[PDB]
Amino acid sequence: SEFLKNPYSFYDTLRAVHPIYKGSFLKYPGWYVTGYEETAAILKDARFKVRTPLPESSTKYQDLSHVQNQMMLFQNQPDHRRLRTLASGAFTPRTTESYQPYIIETVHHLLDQVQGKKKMEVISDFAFPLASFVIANIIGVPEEDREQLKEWAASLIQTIDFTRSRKALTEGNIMAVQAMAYFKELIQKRKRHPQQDMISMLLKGKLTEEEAASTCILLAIAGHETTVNLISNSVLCLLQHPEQLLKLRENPDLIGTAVEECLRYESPTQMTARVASEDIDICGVTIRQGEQVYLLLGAANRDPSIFTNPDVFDITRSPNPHLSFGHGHHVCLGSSLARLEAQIAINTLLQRMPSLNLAEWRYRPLFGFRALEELPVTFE
Amino acid sequence: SHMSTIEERVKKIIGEQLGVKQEEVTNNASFVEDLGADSLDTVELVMALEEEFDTEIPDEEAEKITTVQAAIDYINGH
Ligand code: HEM
Ligand SMILES: *P(=O)(O)OCC(C)(C)[C@H](O)C(=O)NCCC(=O)NCCSC(=O)CCCCCCCCCCCCC
Ligand SMILES: [Cl-]
Repeated sequence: SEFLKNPYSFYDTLRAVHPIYKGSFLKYPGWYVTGYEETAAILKDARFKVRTPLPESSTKYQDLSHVQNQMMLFQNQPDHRRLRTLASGAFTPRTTESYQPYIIETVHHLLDQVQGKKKMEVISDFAFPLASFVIANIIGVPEEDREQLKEWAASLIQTIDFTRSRKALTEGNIMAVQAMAYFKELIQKRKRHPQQDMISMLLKGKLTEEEAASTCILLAIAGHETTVNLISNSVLCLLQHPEQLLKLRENPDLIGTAVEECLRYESPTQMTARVASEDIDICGVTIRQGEQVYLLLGAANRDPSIFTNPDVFDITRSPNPHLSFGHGHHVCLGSSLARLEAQIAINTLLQRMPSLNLAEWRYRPLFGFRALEELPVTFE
Repeated sequence: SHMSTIEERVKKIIGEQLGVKQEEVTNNASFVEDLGADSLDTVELVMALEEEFDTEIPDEEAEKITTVQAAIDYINGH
């Protein structure tokens, strides 16, 4: 709870000892990295491999493991490049720009439903519905099934986090069965009758039908969790700094640089991980083969050797080489989509709700993500 | 019959977690070497013990324990 309110003081005490810190947290021993240059170096180095978030040969949660281990996020060469390239078509600059009409339309539709209420909960009323409708439309999930998708995403995201439990993993296995079965059926439908969606793109091409399913699940999860946190974290940031909120309101063209600073200051993803595939010397320490490396992206974004006054929120920072989307080969596939969703949501919100105000914010019990439980606001 | 002792409660947790038969869960047996606990099993074992005996086991103390008897010793001393 004390860590959730302000994790950056905890990151600072680690950084003061060493930017690569040998320790153990929540029963997980390894190297915890808070330094920017150390984080960037590790992510860029292919000798630090991604790995399965549960033990490779574990069959305690057989279905959960099988779904997890097929995802590009946890695959190395050469399987990673194959999987990523096949999914990349839906997330190119040009394709992402073509989503703008639907995003803008969805944003206005959601703001319409609360416009006369003088109150809203940013997450459940705005942030989540937008991100959910968008990703489901891209993948090709009909509106009738999008509530099931929300359930699977929320359950499966927990299964990779430090805070996971036996009951979370047991639940995750059930949701893995449901999600895999569902997408298998949807793929069979699209195989007979292709539509204008990502699933049909995957069938054009190679890629097994299970791999296509697990790809859909990965993208559904990322679309439902992180993007929602980006929007909600940003709104809170701006409202806590009225000086720059007013600045942004006066010129919406600053939304680009503003969203980048929100990404740096309250990073939706606080952690990713690697395993050392061999002995590696970095920053004066030796990481032995098989040892685990935990990269604290939020902490690296507060490195004073890169960002002069790191704990100051400043939307005018240029450039802003934050590590919120990671770095290297696994760098976020959907970063352009996330940025667009956030830019349109925040600008339109500030435009339509000119007197926006905050209504003791609690964060979800996740250590690898920075996610608000809710964000009530008042306006007009 | 009798109420479950510290030893019996510990051994039951180990047996249920590792799917291993009792009396194969002997004292002096190693979790990793003998009972075949992997890098999740050992985490889930500590969680299950923490809940069973309503206690917090520091990461430092968990690292010291590698055998069944040692786990029983820790719970008796705390
Ligand atoms: C709907 C929008 C999003 C989609 C579709 C998406 C999708 C993905 C995918 C498929 C990957 C794996 C790429 C690979 O392994 O080659 C990935 C990686 C990653 N994503 Fe995103 N993502 C989205 C939003 C976000 C947001 C908002 C953040 C937080 C700022 C984020 C943070 C990351 C990070 C840090 C990685 C790299 C993880 C690692 O290297 O281990 N993503 N994303
Ligand atoms: P053994 O010696 O067999 O155990 C090794 C393992 C890997 C199990 C570790 O000891 C371990 O259990 N570690 C704790 C769990 C862990 O490392 N989790 C990974 C932390 S985060 C991560 O690796 C990347 C996730 C962040 C990227 C966000 C992308 C958008 C969200 C999508 C989530 C999709 C998940 C289904
Ligand atoms: Cl301010």
